[PDB]
Amino acid sequence: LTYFSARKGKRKTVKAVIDRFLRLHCGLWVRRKAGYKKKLWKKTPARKKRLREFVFCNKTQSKLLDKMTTSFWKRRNWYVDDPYQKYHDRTNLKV
Amino acid sequence: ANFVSWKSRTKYTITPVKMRKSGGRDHTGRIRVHGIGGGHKQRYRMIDFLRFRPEETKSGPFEEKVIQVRYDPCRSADIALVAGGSRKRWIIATENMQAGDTILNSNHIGRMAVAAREGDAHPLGALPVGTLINNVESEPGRGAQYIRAAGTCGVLLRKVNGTAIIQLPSKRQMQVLETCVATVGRVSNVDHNKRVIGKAGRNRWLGKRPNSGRWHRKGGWAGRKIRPLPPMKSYVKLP
Amino acid sequence: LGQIYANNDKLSKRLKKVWKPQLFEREFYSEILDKKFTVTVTMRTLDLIDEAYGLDFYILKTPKEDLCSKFGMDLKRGMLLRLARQDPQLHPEDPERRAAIYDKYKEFAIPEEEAEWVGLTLEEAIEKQRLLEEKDPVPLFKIYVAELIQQLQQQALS
Amino acid sequence: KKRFTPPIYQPKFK
RNA sequence: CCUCCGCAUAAGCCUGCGUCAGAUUAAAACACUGAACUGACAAUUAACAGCCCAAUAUCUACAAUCAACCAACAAGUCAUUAUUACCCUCACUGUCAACCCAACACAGGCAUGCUCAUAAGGAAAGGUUAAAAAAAGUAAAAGGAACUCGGCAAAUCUUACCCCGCCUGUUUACCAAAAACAUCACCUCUAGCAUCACCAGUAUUAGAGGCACCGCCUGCCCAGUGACACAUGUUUAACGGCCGCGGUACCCUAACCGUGCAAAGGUAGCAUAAUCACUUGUUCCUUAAAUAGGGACCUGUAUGAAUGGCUCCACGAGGGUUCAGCUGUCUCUUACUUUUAACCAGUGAAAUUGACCUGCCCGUGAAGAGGCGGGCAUAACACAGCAAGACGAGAAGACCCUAUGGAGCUUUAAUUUAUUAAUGCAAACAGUAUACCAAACCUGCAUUAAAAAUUUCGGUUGGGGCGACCUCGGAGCAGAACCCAACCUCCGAGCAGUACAUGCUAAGACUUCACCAGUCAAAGCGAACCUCAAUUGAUCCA
RNA sequence: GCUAAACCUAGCCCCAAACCCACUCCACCUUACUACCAGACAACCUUAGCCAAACCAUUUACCCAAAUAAAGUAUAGGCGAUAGAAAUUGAAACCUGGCGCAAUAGAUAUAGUACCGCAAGGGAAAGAUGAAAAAUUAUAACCAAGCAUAAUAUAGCAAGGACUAACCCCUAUACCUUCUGCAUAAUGAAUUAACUAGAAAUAACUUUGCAAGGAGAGCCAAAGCUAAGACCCCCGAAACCAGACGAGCUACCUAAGAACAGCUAAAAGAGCACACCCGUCUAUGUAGCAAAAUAGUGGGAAGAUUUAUAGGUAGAGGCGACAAACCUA
Ligand SMILES: [Mg+2]
Ligand SMILES: [Mg+2]
Ligand SMILES: [Mg+2]
Ligand SMILES: [Mg+2]
Ligand SMILES: [Mg+2]
Ligand SMILES: [Mg+2]
Ligand SMILES: [Mg+2]
Ligand SMILES: [Mg+2]
Ligand SMILES: [Mg+2]
Ligand SMILES: [Mg+2]
Ligand SMILES: [Mg+2]
Ligand SMILES: [Mg+2]
Ligand SMILES: [Mg+2]
Ligand SMILES: [Mg+2]
Ligand SMILES: [Mg+2]
Ligand SMILES: [Mg+2]
Ligand SMILES: [Mg+2]
Ligand SMILES: [Mg+2]
Ligand SMILES: [Mg+2]
Ligand SMILES: [Mg+2]
Ligand SMILES: [Mg+2]
Ligand SMILES: [Mg+2]
Ligand SMILES: [Mg+2]
Ligand SMILES: [Mg+2]
Ligand SMILES: [Mg+2]
Ligand SMILES: [Mg+2]
Ligand SMILES: [Mg+2]
Ligand SMILES: [Mg+2]
Ligand SMILES: [Mg+2]
Ligand SMILES: [Mg+2]
Ligand SMILES: [Mg+2]
Ligand SMILES: [Mg+2]
Ligand SMILES: [Mg+2]
Ligand SMILES: [Mg+2]
Ligand SMILES: [Mg+2]
Ligand SMILES: [Mg+2]
Ligand SMILES: [Mg+2]
Ligand SMILES: [Mg+2]
Ligand SMILES: [Mg+2]
Ligand SMILES: [Mg+2]
Ligand SMILES: [Mg+2]
Ligand SMILES: [Mg+2]
Ligand SMILES: [Mg+2]
Ligand SMILES: [Mg+2]
Ligand SMILES: [Mg+2]
Ligand SMILES: [Mg+2]
Ligand SMILES: [Mg+2]
Ligand SMILES: [Mg+2]
Ligand SMILES: [Mg+2]
Ligand SMILES: [Mg+2]
Ligand SMILES: [Mg+2]
Ligand SMILES: [Mg+2]
Ligand SMILES: [Mg+2]
Repeated sequence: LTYFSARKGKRKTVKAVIDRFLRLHCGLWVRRKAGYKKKLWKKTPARKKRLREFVFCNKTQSKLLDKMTTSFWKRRNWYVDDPYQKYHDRTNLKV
Repeated sequence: ANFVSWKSRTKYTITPVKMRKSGGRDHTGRIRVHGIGGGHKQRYRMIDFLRFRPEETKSGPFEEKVIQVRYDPCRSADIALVAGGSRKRWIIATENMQAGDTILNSNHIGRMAVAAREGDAHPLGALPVGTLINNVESEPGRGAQYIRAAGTCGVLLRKVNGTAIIQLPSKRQMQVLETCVATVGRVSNVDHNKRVIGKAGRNRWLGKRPNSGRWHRKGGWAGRKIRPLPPMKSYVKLP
Repeated sequence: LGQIYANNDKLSKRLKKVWKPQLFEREFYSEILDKKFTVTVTMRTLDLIDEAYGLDFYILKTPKEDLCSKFGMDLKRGMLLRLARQDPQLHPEDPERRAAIYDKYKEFAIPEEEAEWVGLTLEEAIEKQRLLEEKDPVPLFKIYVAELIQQLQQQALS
Repeated sequence: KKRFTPPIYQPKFK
């Protein structure tokens, strides 16, 4: 994944991860379901409703994506009207 | 590669000239033609193919005297040494030319055709229609490039307002200017087809290498082809 | 000298391509040089000459980075030297025509000693400078006699 | 095929 | 005693057996002192051979072969003149050797002249003995190929037949010399022409190919592909191909018929062949005995005519059979000589080697034990033999498989035309009475073609290949939570039918052993008051 | 006690600073190292491929402005392996060193020499007294394998338990790797000396500092931030591409040469047969005389013959009477 670049000696990031996933500052990664816009004419409304969901990733997948991205994508952002602003923090979680 | 052609001498002469072989190689040293190389050594007799060429300070038609008829290793037909005025030259011997004969080289074209024995050169317009001819040119004064091989001959077919039509040994017809010189009769050394090589050694003496032993499968070209004769060749410029 | 894709799509083969200009042989006249030149030309420089209104104007206006020709730079140096010298260009008996051609190009004619080094490569410049400073050595006899006579004059005048 | 390995001469100074 | 040597020149090499000293040492395959050397000193003397020439024009048809008769073809190795310029002379270099190319003082390689056994030049035995095995010879009773795959080898001189290739010739330097390749002869295709090949040539020529002297012949076919004609054709001595069923008299086909198809349905000839198998086909000769050889038969169901067919002369280190001969090939081996050998003297390798104080039998065990179990055996130590074992040494098996490891070759594998050649359009030019013609070379684009280029050639598999399979569901195996393999046993699926709230949201759960996918569902907002088992396909991109 | 052993210093490495060199006479682009003669030709051009994408087919960092930061961000891309800016920021003139090597190390270097190759090209090894050698004296020994002093003793992985005694008694299937499993008769290893193989990030953990702030600008921060520690081997293909060097071997050719006794001569790509060319069969040899030889036996030997000299054609090629032949074993 180019741990060391030939120009700066820096770690690089896989841009497919950035194009496909969103990282909340707590450490959670959000993805879209596969096939959520393919052949909707053979799918039931419940299946399509569960396909339209934004879902969380595994612990293993989260660590893999953290390895595949650089620390720039893990900083705390303060956008103006972020629809995911309230999801960047964890509440009432115990160990 | 350092290749210099042996054809390097700017003055006509009668004495035979040493000719270097090639082996089917061009100036770069690579084989350009296959099956060529290593025969008997030969010398070159210089053949004057411009049959009508008057001497210095002389203008009109002239007569010549066949001194000898000799074998040429460089060509199929034999060559006649012929003297005239104060100069001698080699020309292509036609059939029934022997020592002691006289040959006419004429330029003036006549109102009525002339009677020509088998060794003279007249403009194709002055000749009768249907005569057997050889050593023909394309432009007037160009020099004989067409029929020159042993026993081969062509025929004058027609005469047109300023041109003449000639049939080649391959039966292709060509029109040339009326003032184009040609010699009457068939070329000598007939019965050249009936020569039997007898053995591969004689081919080697002739200077041709054996064919490759690789087996080539035949393509679509190999079958017999029946084509019509190609169109007329024309050497007459027209604005 | 570049490369292309087979059908202008990047997922096909890459082939090395060469694009060559269409060259033409044409004849030109120089009013400053009063000579007719045959040059291998192209449509672009024909258009440039048309825009500049004459071969002389085109050559004198275009810079070296645009003429792209040692022949053009030599022509430029020839015209510049002609203008700087104001020499008998056309011929005798036509002084007013010579002057008129000269005044057609007043916005030119850099000084004479500067117009020589126009359009000269480094090798030509070094060779010109080397032949400039040839100056075969002077015998020491002259130097010593001059020094001795100056010493004698100095000693005598005191 | 005809697999042959040429011999190797050691340096003459030894 | 040997001499198949030698002496010169060329080429190569470069002081490399001339003298003196050191020889205490050092290379001498040992030594004396000199070919496997150290230092110093000394020599190869030009007439031999190298090293040449003043221009400008011009001349140079008649081979050589005792060159004389004769006779040819493959047609050849040697010559001047005219005018101007020109009166100095013997420099320079090679000259040695026992010698060069082969890592060597190497049984190899090496041009020419001269005598072809010498007038040159050389020494097979360090000494001894007289074993085996081995090498090279000589002689051999009686027999005479009984040997053997085979008359290999040896000894004697040798008859006849067959297959293949006409012949002489060429080829895998280093395992194949042939039947293979070429080859005179025959035939097909292409080309109307000048300066760098072809060619200083011109259709009786040149080039690209097939086949293979000669003799008799080479049958039918253009449906398909290719090539040439653009008139829907021509072309097989181009790539190639030359039928099927049923009825057919006691045996067999069968002339004949009905039919279908095709371009034609294999003609002549030859024939169990160098010709799939059956096959040691059948039959006669040959032998005592014949899967061998020769001569005849054609279901040769896969013979066959320039993929050339069939005879034949001569030829062949080709492959077979044979008469006679004579031979230690053999019954059946023996004797001697030389080399080797063994001992003495001198000099002195290499592969190999975990360490070894290194036995036999039976059993065991990663399945074939010197080393383990049970027995037996057993003082130590040289020398000569032998080859049963040490799964003996050598070469990281070449056979087989595997590798998203290579490469050569062929295509009708995928991708492309950068390149060459054609076309068409554009650019460049010029007259021309509202129309037309557009020379050539460049350049850009497009198409066609030749030549190519790059890359790859899935997996499972009671080895691989071939066959079969690859996704999803139901049943058994797998009997009572779940799960559970098989190139195991059996069924199926790749849809269909009906509403169009088959709307929207949202607790809590299941889950094909991961993930991705997949499944169920309360409450709520709206609105009336879902069947089925599988029925399926991610991302990118469009 | 022989062979041996041991030794410091030639030099070298990495930095810094500074821009660095070259005619005594003679010769040297022809066959370089050549004193002295009439066609004057001439260079300027997009690398490719290995490799990665776990195949491969578009694609795959490597280019010559001090740093740092923006930032591995915008962007590019079989949107995938990977590739990747800029605006902007700001970058204190002088000081002659070494937690480098010390003869298998450090330069290949005592030297690009010897040696190998036709050529391009490849490429070594090694030395050690002392103030004085115009001190050759007696000391200085001690130490690897290999041997000698000094061969051997029934029986057995070589030892261990022992024992008064070396052996005899009893127990015991070398090591490494590879495997389901090896004493295995599976690999590797004669032996000694020297050399010879784990390189780093994200995020965590521990230990400090400061603390809603930390940090010596940039960055992070709902206890964080800063600093440190700790951490990812060695040898090996068959290949591919670019540029040079090769036809003194061999294949074919060009120029100009040479050789072929004797007999039968039919006239002759005729016959026997020398020299000469080739290599049929046998035996020997097989680390050989020889990286293809020897002896005998053979094919040809006036021709499509053999052969000396010089020259030509070269690798995406040449040449080939096609053997996938040959182009320096
Ligand atoms: Mg032919
Ligand atoms: Mg052929
Ligand atoms: Mg001498
Ligand atoms: Mg040798
Ligand atoms: Mg003598
Ligand atoms: Mg002797
Ligand atoms: Mg003896
Ligand atoms: Mg002896
Ligand atoms: Mg006997
Ligand atoms: Mg028998
Ligand atoms: Mg028997
Ligand atoms: Mg024999
Ligand atoms: Mg033959
Ligand atoms: Mg040959
Ligand atoms: Mg061979
Ligand atoms: Mg040969
Ligand atoms: Mg052989
Ligand atoms: Mg043949
Ligand atoms: Mg036929
Ligand atoms: Mg058969
Ligand atoms: Mg028999
Ligand atoms: Mg023969
Ligand atoms: Mg001895
Ligand atoms: Mg056993
Ligand atoms: Mg023994
Ligand atoms: Mg053992
Ligand atoms: Mg073995
Ligand atoms: Mg192996
Ligand atoms: Mg694989
Ligand atoms: Mg497989
Ligand atoms: Mg199987
Ligand atoms: Mg699950
Ligand atoms: Mg509800
Ligand atoms: Mg790859
Ligand atoms: Mg890999
Ligand atoms: Mg592969
Ligand atoms: Mg910047
Ligand atoms: Mg060193
Ligand atoms: Mg070194
Ligand atoms: Mg010791
Ligand atoms: Mg015991
Ligand atoms: Mg196993
Ligand atoms: Mg065991
Ligand atoms: Mg083992
Ligand atoms: Mg193994
Ligand atoms: Mg071993
Ligand atoms: Mg590869
Ligand atoms: Mg290749
Ligand atoms: Mg040569
Ligand atoms: Mg003969
Ligand atoms: Mg003979
Ligand atoms: Mg073949
Ligand atoms: Mg083959």
